[PDB]
Amino acid sequence: SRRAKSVEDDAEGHLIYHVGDWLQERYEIVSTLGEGTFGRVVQCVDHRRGGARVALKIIKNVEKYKEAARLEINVLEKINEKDPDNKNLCVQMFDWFDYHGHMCISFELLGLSTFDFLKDNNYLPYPIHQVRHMAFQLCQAVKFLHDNKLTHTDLKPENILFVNSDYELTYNLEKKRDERSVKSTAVRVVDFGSATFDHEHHSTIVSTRHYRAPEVILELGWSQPCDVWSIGCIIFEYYVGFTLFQTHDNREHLAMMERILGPIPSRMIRKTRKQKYFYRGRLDWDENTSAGRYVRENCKPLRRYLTSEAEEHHQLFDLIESMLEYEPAKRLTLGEALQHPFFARLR
Ligand SMILES: CNc1nc(NCc2ncccn2)c2c(-c3ccc4ncccc4c3)c[nH]c2n1
Repeated sequence: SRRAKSVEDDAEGHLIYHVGDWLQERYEIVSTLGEGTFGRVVQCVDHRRGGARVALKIIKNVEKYKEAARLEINVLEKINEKDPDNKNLCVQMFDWFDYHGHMCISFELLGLSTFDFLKDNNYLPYPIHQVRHMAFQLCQAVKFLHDNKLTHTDLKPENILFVNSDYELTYNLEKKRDERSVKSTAVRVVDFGSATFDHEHHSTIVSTRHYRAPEVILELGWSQPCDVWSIGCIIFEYYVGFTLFQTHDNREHLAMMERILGPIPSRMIRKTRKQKYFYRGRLDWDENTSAGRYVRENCKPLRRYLTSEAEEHHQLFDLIESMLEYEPAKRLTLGEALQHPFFARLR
């Protein structure tokens, strides 16, 4: 899979390595599990612990991503300190080191992302019982971070991995097709390179677009509650199998929000420094442009996404709504979220 795509695709910063290579006379590379902006994640055998398998994030040699990693490490240090028993539901770091100039970090081996599984299943949504379990663990995992003055900032299905993504095959007679279904819905949360402590500096722009919260877009300053926005977007995505906010433009994104959730409140509209997006207390957006038609055509009021009318489904959307409250101050906290009716069945 490590084919050069272009003349611009030199091994720029990329570590030169081949399967079989040994790192620090300990870690033998077996496969490449993924790629990213930061570099690569490979599967390794830990020969110093009886051949257990691990995942090894290997960072490019570029100063931008080196610093991100430094921050990722020290967060994970802080995390293993506050919970040496590793029941938190965030991923577990084991080790970290330099090799040939590139930083490496050693995590427990997990399965595919909730995204990947979903994509590999033709976006066939998760059944509600699994949505509940995944949502629960997601909220637990992040509550933990919030309790310790942390915000993740970049939650999304790519950063929520299954412990074990082994799956049962069930053909559908009722609808004619193949349909997977994961055995164990246990998950863990990964990627702490962007995660931020309350006292540290806050980057102006923070989540992955589709999961980004209005306070961020409007540059009103953010903190713990923007994680919750993202979580709501994720939980929605799990229920219907596609992204709530499929756009790449702030104005359009704000439009979609309005269409889906109702109008943006005025406090936010006066108090933002991004006044280009508004006019006389409303979003400066024409619904009859082709953009305007696209928005109205391809998304709709939140509750029109409900399939069944069973009580448990209504509890889900109660939860989602509360999580997608426009004002961070009023938006549901994860404490409050874990107590919600929807989750009563667990605890
Ligand atoms: C399939 N087994 C597995 N895979 C993993 N990574 C899959 C992957 N990562 C990045 C890009 C593409 N694919 C991991 C990680 C880990 C650590 C850091 C991360 N940082 C940002 C994004 C994801 C990350 C995943 C921990 N345990 C794992 N087990």
